[PDB]
Amino acid sequence: SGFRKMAFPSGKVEGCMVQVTCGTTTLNGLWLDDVVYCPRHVICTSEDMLNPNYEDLLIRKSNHNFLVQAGNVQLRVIGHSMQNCVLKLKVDTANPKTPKYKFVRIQPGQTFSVLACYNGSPSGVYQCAMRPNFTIKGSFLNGSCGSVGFNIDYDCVSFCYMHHMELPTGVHAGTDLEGNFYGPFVDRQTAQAAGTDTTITVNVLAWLYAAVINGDRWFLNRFTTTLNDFNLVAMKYNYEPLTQDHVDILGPLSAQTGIAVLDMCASLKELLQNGMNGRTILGSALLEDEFTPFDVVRQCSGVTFQ
Amino acid sequence: SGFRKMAFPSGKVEGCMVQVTCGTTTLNGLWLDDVVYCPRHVICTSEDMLNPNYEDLLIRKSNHNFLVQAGNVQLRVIGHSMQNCVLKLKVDTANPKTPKYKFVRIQPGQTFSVLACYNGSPSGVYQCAMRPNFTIKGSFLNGSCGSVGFNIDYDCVSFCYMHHMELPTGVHAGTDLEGNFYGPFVDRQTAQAAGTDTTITVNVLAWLYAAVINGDRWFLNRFTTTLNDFNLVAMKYNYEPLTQDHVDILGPLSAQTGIAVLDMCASLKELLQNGMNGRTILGSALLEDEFTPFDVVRQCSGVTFQ
Ligand SMILES: *[C@H](O)[C@H](C[C@@H]1CCNC1=O)NC(=O)[C@H](CC(=C)C)NC(=O)[C@@H](NC(=O)OCc1ccccc1)C(C)C
Ligand SMILES: *[C@H](O)[C@H](C[C@@H]1CCNC1=O)NC(=O)[C@H](CC(=C)C)NC(=O)[C@@H](NC(=O)OCc1ccccc1)C(C)C
Repeated sequence: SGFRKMAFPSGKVEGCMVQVTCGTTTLNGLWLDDVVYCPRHVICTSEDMLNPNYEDLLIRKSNHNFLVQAGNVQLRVIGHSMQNCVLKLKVDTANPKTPKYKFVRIQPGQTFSVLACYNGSPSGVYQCAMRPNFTIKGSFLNGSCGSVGFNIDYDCVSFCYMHHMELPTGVHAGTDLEGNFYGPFVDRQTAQAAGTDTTITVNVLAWLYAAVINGDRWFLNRFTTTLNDFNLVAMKYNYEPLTQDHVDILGPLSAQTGIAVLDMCASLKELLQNGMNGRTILGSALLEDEFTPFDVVRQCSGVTFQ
Repeated sequence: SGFRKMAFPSGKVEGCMVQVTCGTTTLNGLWLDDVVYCPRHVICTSEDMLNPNYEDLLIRKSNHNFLVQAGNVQLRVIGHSMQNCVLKLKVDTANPKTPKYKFVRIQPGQTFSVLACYNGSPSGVYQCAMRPNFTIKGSFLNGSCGSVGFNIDYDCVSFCYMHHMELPTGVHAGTDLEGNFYGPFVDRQTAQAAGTDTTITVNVLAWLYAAVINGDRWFLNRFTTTLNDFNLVAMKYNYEPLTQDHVDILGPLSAQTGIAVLDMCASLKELLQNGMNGRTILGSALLEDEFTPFDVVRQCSGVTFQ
């Protein structure tokens, strides 16, 4: 037993990370087959950030401007193209460590692992969620751009995020691997606003089931509620609406623990209205919302990968 | 910015993980050079757990009893020996993915990354700390034994933990890689007791500095304290004593933020005596103690590895 915020093993992604340097900007790229993917703002100097024209900057670049570097070995760039907010650098060598992969776009409320990199070298791995406002609460310092987020499903890496920028509240914004931003953000350093966030209700319920599976039961009761009456409380506490689909998705956890979904909703209502009264749940004094129902099932049945 | 519980990239360890099956027990092993390391209780059936004699069981075993399996490839065991609570299986093939490594034993209060594995396949990676009572609060299901904990320092993997068992409070116990248990635990399934734990004071202070670096300042004050007066409060709240060595170790973080260590102690005193009053620090409503001063510096300066 136990419950931890657990990332996927990162080896498959480590073998794809390279360093991309152009001008005086250095950042990370993702090397799959004979293409290196990276944030297009690499073609920008410090005076460029404030109002850039990326098509302008890119026609003025040439292949030899891009210094791509895989560990020690130099990668010769033989072509370049822009796709939305990502740059695709064609190199003359296919990455022999290329995993089975897919480019997927995730939904707010879903989780993924981030491999934080600097100068093409991995620094650390952690888990997070795409927030309802399309930001992520990451840990990124300057030079981390081009680090990616991903999920793994047996042997296949589903890349879902590439890091581009930090917003004023210290949260982070980026694109899918087709270069399309998550949320209403642009890769310019003009004033931009994260937007009001909400708590991911279905994930909080999943985590309450994780707690019951692990022996925390003090928040349980036999009050029950209707879905409509629960959603009235959700709205008041800035939680998102729970749908019948969410209830269905929680079915297996409900079946495992013998606690009906609407009964767990009544527990969450009381926790919202009363607080935790100095107690903890899975070592937290807050209601945690960055574990999906899949994350709970995965961790409490021991699914593996390779 | 941001602050996450961040593990080391796990690729170097993934390439060492194998499956060890003997009798009807299956667990994980660590394949370095031509040796596979695994918990010696693999030589035990279910009736053996309750009072085993491992020297008895091991002389009755032979090499062909041990089924070692690296992904798909079969590893021929050519010798076996016991070292404390670990088994060393000599195989006829050296692991070509063997990293630079060391076997280190860590101190309570130190952190490491765990690569949780089942059937020799990595499932997830997470960070934790060795508790003052020599347990770890892990996430381990049945079949996870032989999973290892580690730190990485540039290219060198320092293995510090191998998983053996779960105690009744849902915490975990294991050995260093020389097979010596952390704490007063034995690999028998007789009743065993975790022992009263304490909070790792120096780590809490490190995390408060992480918070200031990241813009949480509401808990700061200009009350100050002496080391002796702080330790009187520590003892009352079941915190461990802060030493002058701990103060010295916090020096760089103190210098970076301009907050004297003893001033941060006065903040922690007020947090202990008053609570957090509905506020959070780095997204937690509890005082977090599983980040070392090194973990904070590493994450807030961006140190990498390969
Ligand atoms: C790429 O390595 C970095 C990563 C960034 C540095 C610190 N933490 C991070 O995640 N990305 C950038 O430097 C980008 C460049 C870009 C194309 C926008 N710039 C930023 O992240 C700045 N953010 C920003 O300009 O957001 C909009 C804004 C909001 C308020 C005032 C002005 C601009 C950030 C470094 C200030
Ligand atoms: C190896 O894969 C497992 C991992 C274990 C299973 C569930 N979570 C885990 O971490 N380890 C074991 O099965 C060991 C075997 C051993 C050599 C002791 N057994 C346990 O972990 C049991 N723990 C135990 O017996 O602790 C002492 C104790 C305490 C109270 C009453 C009886 C015994 C556990 C599965 C019950």
